[PDB]
Amino acid sequence: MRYIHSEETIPVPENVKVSIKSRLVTVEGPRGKLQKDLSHIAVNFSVVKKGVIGLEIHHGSRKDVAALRTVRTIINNMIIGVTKGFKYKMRYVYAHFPINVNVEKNAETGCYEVEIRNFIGEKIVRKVVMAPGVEVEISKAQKDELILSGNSLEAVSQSAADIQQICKVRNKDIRKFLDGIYVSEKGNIV
Amino acid sequence: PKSKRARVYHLTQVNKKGREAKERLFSNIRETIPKYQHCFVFSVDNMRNNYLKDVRHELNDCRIFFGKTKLMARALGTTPEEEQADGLHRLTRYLTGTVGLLFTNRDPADIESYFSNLSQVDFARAGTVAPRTVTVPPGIVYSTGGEVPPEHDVPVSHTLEPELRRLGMPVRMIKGKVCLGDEKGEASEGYTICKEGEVLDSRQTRLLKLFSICLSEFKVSLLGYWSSASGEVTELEAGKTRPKR
Amino acid sequence: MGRLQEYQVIGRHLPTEANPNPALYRMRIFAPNEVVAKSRFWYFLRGLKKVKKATGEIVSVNVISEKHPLKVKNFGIWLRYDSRSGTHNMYKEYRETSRVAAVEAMYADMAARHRARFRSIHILKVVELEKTEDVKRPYIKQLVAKNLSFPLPHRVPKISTKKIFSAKRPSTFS
Amino acid sequence: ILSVKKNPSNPLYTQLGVLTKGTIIEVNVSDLGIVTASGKIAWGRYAQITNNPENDGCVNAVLLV
Amino acid sequence: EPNRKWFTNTRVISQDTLQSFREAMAEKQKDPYTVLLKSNKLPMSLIRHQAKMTIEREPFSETFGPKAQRKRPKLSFNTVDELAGYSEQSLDSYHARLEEKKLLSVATA
RNA sequence: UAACUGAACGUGGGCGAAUGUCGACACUAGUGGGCCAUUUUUGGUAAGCAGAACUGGCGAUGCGGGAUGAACCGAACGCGGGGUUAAGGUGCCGGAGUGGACGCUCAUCAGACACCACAAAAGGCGUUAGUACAUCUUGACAGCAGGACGGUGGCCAUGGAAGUCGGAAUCCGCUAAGGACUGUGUAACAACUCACCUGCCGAAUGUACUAGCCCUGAAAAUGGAUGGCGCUCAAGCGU
RNA sequence: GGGAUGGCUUGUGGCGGCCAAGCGUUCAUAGCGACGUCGCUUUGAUCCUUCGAUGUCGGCUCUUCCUAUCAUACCGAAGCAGAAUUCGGUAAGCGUUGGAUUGUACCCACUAAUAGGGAACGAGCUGGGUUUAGACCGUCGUGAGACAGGUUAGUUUUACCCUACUGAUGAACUCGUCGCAAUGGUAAUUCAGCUUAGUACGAGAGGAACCGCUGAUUCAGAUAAUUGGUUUUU
Repeated sequence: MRYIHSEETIPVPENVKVSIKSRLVTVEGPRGKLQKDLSHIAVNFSVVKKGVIGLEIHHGSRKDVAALRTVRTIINNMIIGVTKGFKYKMRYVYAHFPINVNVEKNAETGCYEVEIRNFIGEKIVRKVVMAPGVEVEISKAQKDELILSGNSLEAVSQSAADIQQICKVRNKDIRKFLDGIYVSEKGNIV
Repeated sequence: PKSKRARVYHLTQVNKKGREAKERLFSNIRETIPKYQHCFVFSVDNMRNNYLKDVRHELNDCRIFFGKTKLMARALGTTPEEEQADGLHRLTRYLTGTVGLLFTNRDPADIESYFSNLSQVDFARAGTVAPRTVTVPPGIVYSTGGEVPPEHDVPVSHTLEPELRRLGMPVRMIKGKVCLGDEKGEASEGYTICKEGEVLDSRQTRLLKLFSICLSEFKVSLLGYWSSASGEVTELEAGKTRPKR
Repeated sequence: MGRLQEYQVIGRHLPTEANPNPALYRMRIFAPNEVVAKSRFWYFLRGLKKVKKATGEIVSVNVISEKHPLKVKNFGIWLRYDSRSGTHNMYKEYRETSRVAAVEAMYADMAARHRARFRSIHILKVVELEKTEDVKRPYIKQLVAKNLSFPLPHRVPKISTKKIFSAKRPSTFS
Repeated sequence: ILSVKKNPSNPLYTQLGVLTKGTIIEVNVSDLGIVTASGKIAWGRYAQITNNPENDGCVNAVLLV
Repeated sequence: EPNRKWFTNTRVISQDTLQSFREAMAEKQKDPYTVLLKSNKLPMSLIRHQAKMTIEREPFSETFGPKAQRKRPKLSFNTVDELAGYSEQSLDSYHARLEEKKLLSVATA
C-alpha cells in the first residue's frame, strides 16, 4: 500500500533558530550550532505553524513513512543539544593497579585527548582523541569520574563508547577481573 | 509485516478478567444500593493506596468499591433516565480521576470525623514536591541512608548496589560493603537524593522507598455523599475544589 | 483480461415431450467476445445444472453497458480463486468508472499479486458501494477522503525515445 | 537360530542358509517360557526375518505366533 | 504361500527328559577323552544387576548436583570405634599397596 | 406339406445417409527380435527400472527457432523475384519497441527454461494481498506512575528451605486485583520483579493460517559463464 | 577379426510397540503422520575370543587448487582464579617434519602443528597386485597338464617436428640518452630468551599479559672480507 500523505511535527523553542535548505539542517541555539545532511531521506520540509516544523512524505511506502520518525528524533536531538546539551558521566574502577587518566586539549587539532595509563599494570599508554565539540573533564565532586559534555549526542556517546572499548580485558575471566571504564550516567548538561 | 514484536505468552495461573469482571462490578454496585442509606464519594489522588485494605477492615459495616471510575459511574447511572435511585446522577458528577464509592449505614458526621482524623505517613510517588532535602552521607551505606544514627543501622544489602547504580547513586563494593567512594569516606560528597521544593520523579521516589524514607501522607478526601431518604447529594469541602465531570 | 464486455447470457435445456417450456437461466459474464461468453455460460451451467451444450440452447446474448461511465464509483468484488491449496475467497475494492474496468483491474491485480490466471478465478459478485461508509479497504478509504489534494513529486519528463542526445539535463519538478 | 527353513528366492539359498528379508528361520524359544498343554517345554519355533541384514548389520525377526 | 504349520511348535521336550539330557551331557563334558557320536544331530542348543538397581533406586540427579536431595552417606561403619578400626585397616592396606607398587628420562620404544 | 402348402431356381412385367474419389499377373529387390517419445496397461525398487498395445519421429532429412546439439517447437525441400506469416523474438551483439497499462521483488555471485533431486507438516523480528477468530470511548495493543494483600513461615521433608533446592496438594477471605507464585536474590529471611488490577493517554489492534515475490534449505577442488555484455518504477516476475 | 553410475555424494541404525501436532474423514469413522519415547542389540572390567586379497596400492621429484582449520591471527561461551585448556565462529595469508618395522598399516621422537583432500585412480622413473618362455615343492588329474597355493631368475630402446614453458635475438618508425607506468607477478613465517615479574592472580603448589629489547626456525634475494671444499695455475 502506498500512503498518499504522511506528516510529523517538530516544535521549536524560541531560542532555537532552524535553517533548512536542500535537506541540510542547521540548528542554532544558546550553546552552539549543529549541522546535519539528511539528503539520503526523501522528506519535504515546511512551516505548518509558527514555531512548528512539518515533515511530510507523499506517495511513500510504509518504510518511507517510518523513516520520518528517525528524522523527527534526529532533529529533536539536535534541538535538545543546542538548547541544553548532552553529558555522559563515566566511572573508571580498579582492583589492584590504579588507573591514571590525563586529559589534555591538543590545540593544533583543537580537540580533547584522553590518555590512559596503568591498566592492569600494562606498560602501554592508551590514547583516545575526541570528536570536535566534546569537552572532557575529571570530576572533582566524585571519585574516578570523567565527564564528557557537548552539543552533539552522537559525538559525545561515540567518544564515551571509544573510551569504554579501549580499556577491555583480554584472555582473562570477566567474572574475576572486573576492571575498566564504564558509562555510569547519561543525561543533559542543563 | 514479518518484522513484528514477539508477543510473550505468560505461563502463569491468573488470566485477563475481561467483560465478566465488568458485569460483576455492575451487579455488585447495583445490589449494594438498596441496603445502605448513604453513598459517599472519596478521592485519593497520586497515592500508593495499600492502606485501603486496612480502611476496609476498620469499616466492617461499610462497603467500599475501588474499581474503574467510568464503570462505577455507569453502575450508578449518569443520566436521570438511567439512575438506580433518585439523585444518583447528581452523585455521578463527582466521579473523575482516582475515586471510590463508600456505601454506609453510619452517620455522615461520624464518617467525616473518621476520614479527617485518619492519617498515615506513606511513601511519596512521582510528582509530589519534596518537603525536605535528603542526602545519603559518604562512607558505608546503611539501610535508612542516614535517617537513623549510623550506629543503630544494619549495613545495606549487597544485592541492592546494581539497582543503586541504575538509579544513579555512584556506589561500589568494598569488601562486601556498599560505599560512596571510600570505606572510611573520602574523595566524594554525600549523594543528594532530593532537594526541598522540587518535583520528585520516579527515580528519586524509588530511591526513597528503597531507603524507607517516607515523604508523603495517606489522606482520603471525602467529596460528597448521596442520601437515600432525602434523595439529595450533600457536597463537602473538597467537592468545590476538585475538578468536576 | 483484455478489453472485456459484460454480457447477459440466457440459455435453456432443449424442449422435450416432458418439458415443453424448460426453465431459462440468465448469467452476467465478463468476456472479451460472445463466443467466450457462451463458453463460460456453458461451463458455469455445467457446474450447476443438468444442461450441457449438446442438450441445450442459447436463447439470448446481450451486452450490458454501464449506466454512468462518467461517474467515479467504488466497486466491491467478491471472488473465489483456485491455488495450490484449494479454492479461497477474496474481497477486494476498486475505484473505477465501470464494472468492466473494475473487472479488468481485478484480473490484473490478481495476476500481479497472487499469480492467478483467467482460468482459475470465479467472479462471484461485483457490487456498487452506494455509501462511502461501505468502503473497507484502506487504500480506497484514503482515496474517498474529504478535500483530497496531493502533489506529484519526481515526475520524469516524457522525452522522445528517438531523440538520443539532449543538451540540457532534465528536471523532475513539472 | 536353529536352522533356516525357507529362503523364498531359491531353494539353493535355503540349503546354504542365507538370511535375507522374508526368510523363515527356526529359533530357540526357551527364554520366552512357551509351554504346551501338559508341561513340555517348546524350544523350537518359526520366525520370519523382517529386515535387510546385509544393509543393517543385524538380523531382526518376528515370531510366527 | 500361507500354511498352517508356520504357527506351530517345531521342537518340544519334557522337563524330566531335558533335565536328564543336561545331566548326562554335563557328565560327558566332565571327561575330556570322550567324544560324541553324531553331534550335529543332537539337541546341543539346549546345553548351550546391582548397578541397575542402585541407579533405579537413587538417580544421578538425586545424588549430586543442583537438584540433589541426598543427605545421608553410605557408610561401612556404625560406631566411632568401628571408624577408627576402618581408618587403621585402610591406612595399612594403602601402605601395603604402595610398597607393592614400589617393589614392582623415558624408556626406549 | 392333408393340400401348388411351402423351399430354392428360373419366365414375363413394373419400380434410396454424409464427405471424398481399379484389379490380376510376371520378374527383381532391400528389410523383416532397431533407437527415442506421448497415451493406455502389467509388475516392481531405497531410488532407479523392467515389460506389453497403438501412434509419431529417426536410421533415409535439408530449412527457421531452442546461443550449441540424434530424439524439443514450427515446417518438410526444383531455379528466382515480390508480398505475408509459423515457432521464436524487438537494450547491444541482432533484423525488429529502452512500446503502452496495472502491480510484485533488492537476492553477501537474485531472476531471466522450468518441471526431478536436495526437501521436510523445513527454517525467516523480509515485504505485500487475503481468510478465520478475538479485544475495543463500558477505553483495545504498547508504555509511564502505583498496588501486587491476609489466613500462612499451608503439608511433608531439610543442618537451614518463609511462593522461588525437593515431593504431593493448590483452598478461602479482602477484593479493583493479586499464583499456596514468573524469575532475580538470601545460609534462611529480607528486597526486587512477573502474572493480574487501577490512574494518565487516545482509536484502532492481536493471534493463527492462506496465497505471491525474496533469503536459507550443503558445497569441493585450473579461470568462466541466464550465450556474452549488462540489466534494479528492469533489459526480472504475473496478466 | 572385434573390444578395452555422474547437478551422483556428506552427521546422526534397523525391526517391533506406544504417544501425538496435524493430513484425511460425518450416510463409510477407517487409514497416513512430524516431534518424541520404550524393548533387543564392567562398581572404570578383561588383556585366556585379531573371524577369508576376485577387484590394489605405495614411493621419488615438482607445481597448483579446495576448505570439510592441525598450528599461527582475531572473536564468543564454559568454575575460564592464574597457568593449561575445552566447545564454537571469521578466516587457505603462512607452514604442516625426521625415523623404525615386509615371518607384509601402526609405533617412536622433534616441533607451533605434524589437518584433510583434488587435479590419475568414473607412454616420467621405481617397489607389490602381476601373471610369456627355465626350474622346484604342495593339492588335483591315468595323462598331457591345471591350480588353494608357495619359491627363484627373467628385453621396448623417442625428441631434431608443432604447440606449451624457460630463457636469448630481432625487421619496420634516423640514431642515441634520460624517463613514465597500463598490465602481469608479488613475500615473508614461526618460536625462544631479557624486562614487565616471581608481579597481577592464589589457601598453597604454582603463575601470566600489553609497551620496549635481543636472537633463532622455515622461506626468499644476494655476496666471497674471512673459514672450509675444489686444482690443467699441470
